[PDB]
Amino acid sequence: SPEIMKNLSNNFGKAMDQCKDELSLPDSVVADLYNFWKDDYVMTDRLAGCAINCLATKLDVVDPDGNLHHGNAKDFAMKHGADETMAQQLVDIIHGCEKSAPPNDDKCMKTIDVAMCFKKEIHKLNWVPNMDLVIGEVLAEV
Repeated sequence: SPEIMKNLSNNFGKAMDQCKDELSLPDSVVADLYNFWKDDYVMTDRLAGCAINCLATKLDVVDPDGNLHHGNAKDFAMKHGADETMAQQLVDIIHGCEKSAPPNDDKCMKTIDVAMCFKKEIHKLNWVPNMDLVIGEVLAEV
């Protein structure tokens, strides 16, 4: 859905060069990252996955002393972009797929194993009919 497809970092766009430096994104990644064509490929590079939550996270979102900013990052997402129900659909995959993920050490790539594990899950659900959010805004003048 376009809801969560509206990326916070894309909306912000406050500092491109400083997000570029912060992750030390190689030219190959940040370039492919800017691919505006909706190819819909598999997220293979950690620097891409990380850059998705780079703008609004490097702005301000640290729960603890600097590192391990888990709470505020999820709290920030629930207050801006995804409602609590969507974040709660993600957290479940995050915890289970990351826990069941192979011990291949790449801090940002693990987050990809869970991310793709989520669209895998939603794809297994596949057939889900919507109730249609029909809202009749009755504006009665005079």
